[PDB]
Amino acid sequence: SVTSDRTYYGYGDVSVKNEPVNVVVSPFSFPGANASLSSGGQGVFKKPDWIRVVNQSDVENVKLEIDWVNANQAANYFDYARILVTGPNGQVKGYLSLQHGKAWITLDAEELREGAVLGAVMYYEVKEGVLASRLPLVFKVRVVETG
Amino acid sequence: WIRVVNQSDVENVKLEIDWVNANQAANYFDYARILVTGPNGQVKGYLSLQHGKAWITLDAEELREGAVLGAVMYYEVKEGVLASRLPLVFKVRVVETG
Amino acid sequence: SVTSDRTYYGYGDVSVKNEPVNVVVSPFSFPGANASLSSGGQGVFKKPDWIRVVNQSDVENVKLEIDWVNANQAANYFDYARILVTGPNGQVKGYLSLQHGKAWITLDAEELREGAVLGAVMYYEVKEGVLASRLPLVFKVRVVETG
Amino acid sequence: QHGKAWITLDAEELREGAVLGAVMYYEVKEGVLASRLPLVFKVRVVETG
Ligand SMILES: [Ca+2]
Ligand SMILES: [Ca+2]
Ligand SMILES: [Ca+2]
Ligand SMILES: [Ca+2]
Ligand SMILES: [Ca+2]
Ligand SMILES: [Ca+2]
Ligand SMILES: [Ca+2]
Ligand SMILES: [Ca+2]
Ligand SMILES: [Ca+2]
Repeated sequence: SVTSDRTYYGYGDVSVKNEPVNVVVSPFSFPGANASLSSGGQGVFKKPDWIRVVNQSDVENVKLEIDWVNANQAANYFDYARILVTGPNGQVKGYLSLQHGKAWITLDAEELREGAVLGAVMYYEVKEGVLASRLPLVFKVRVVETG
Repeated sequence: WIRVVNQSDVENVKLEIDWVNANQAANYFDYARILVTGPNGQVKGYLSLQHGKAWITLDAEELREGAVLGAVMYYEVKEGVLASRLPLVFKVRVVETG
Repeated sequence: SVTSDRTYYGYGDVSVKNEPVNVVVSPFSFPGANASLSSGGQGVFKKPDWIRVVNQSDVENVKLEIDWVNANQAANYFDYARILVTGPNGQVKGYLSLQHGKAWITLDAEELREGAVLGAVMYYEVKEGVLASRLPLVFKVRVVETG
Repeated sequence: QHGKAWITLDAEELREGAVLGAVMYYEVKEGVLASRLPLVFKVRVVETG
């Protein structure tokens, strides 16, 4: 007697909670301790553990764009400064300077699955006679493409 | 995921599976491909954000063993989107039975 | 009674996880230890194990483009500097200098399948009277074509 | 580019159990890194007898 409207349903939900990556920063105070940086000096500064990239259990491929924003200010203080981002396990995937300001370090399934540390190695020459204190160095980490 | 239980007489079933909120999930996903893992290994249905209709049909051998329809979903989340408990709703129409 | 829509399906997935190559760097500190580099001096410096190229189990053909970016800076310090990339197993596939800046070292199925080490041999003459410390030397490794 | 196949089986090939394997020749575009990419092929039975 009834003419059934023949429609039954099924459903499900998808939970996207976190962002793919956590860029834990441990900043560097490069004149260091028990050391000394003088005006006009030239040298190298090394920090083994600077940016730790922590991924979630699914993320396997990450493309990071590292960018130096205040480089035009440090141009008035340094004469050459070369930052090498000591990548995952000995590889060096990034190089920033006062002129070439963008890096594109990319990590894949082997480098993430062991804990990705990005140290810094800085080659510096202080412009002649410049005396400063607690100069800032700020790098923008953009996650451009993850998978 | 979808268990189709028939009565003792029904032998031929034509189901129209339809994804209604796909135009909403288009704002969240970049590609999403649902494969309706059919009765006993066959895959009779494929839905995506563009092609929205499936026509999975079961016959006398597949019903007489208990028809399970699993789902296999291939997904890529749009860049940077963070959500919680998003709904996915599929309309099951029985178009023709025999 | 039913008019079957005659379409069945088959499927599969392809997993591209890693990048073809890992350029493990072990940098060189060429004045070395128990040695000495003087101003105006002339000589040779050798490092047997400098860039180790580690491939995955499938990659067999690799074309690397080695490029010296800060050569125009070292031109103000050196008068001639010639880097020979001591290739896989005695072959020397690369030669960089202050003028000719690009190398195209390419490894094939025999050289990869034994562990590809790329040492450096540097022939140098320091410009007259120049005194420096911890000068940087940075080479860009581009993987142009793998197979 | 050429996306359609028309494989047809006759009385000898069916009567022994028809398996259809796949052999794939591939070159991955330069630098692309993916995971669990889908490959979906539509099987239409156009004419049976
Ligand atoms: Ca977070
Ligand atoms: Ca993505
Ligand atoms: Ca009946
Ligand atoms: Ca009917
Ligand atoms: Ca890698
Ligand atoms: Ca060879
Ligand atoms: Ca290739
Ligand atoms: Ca027929
Ligand atoms: Ca017949």
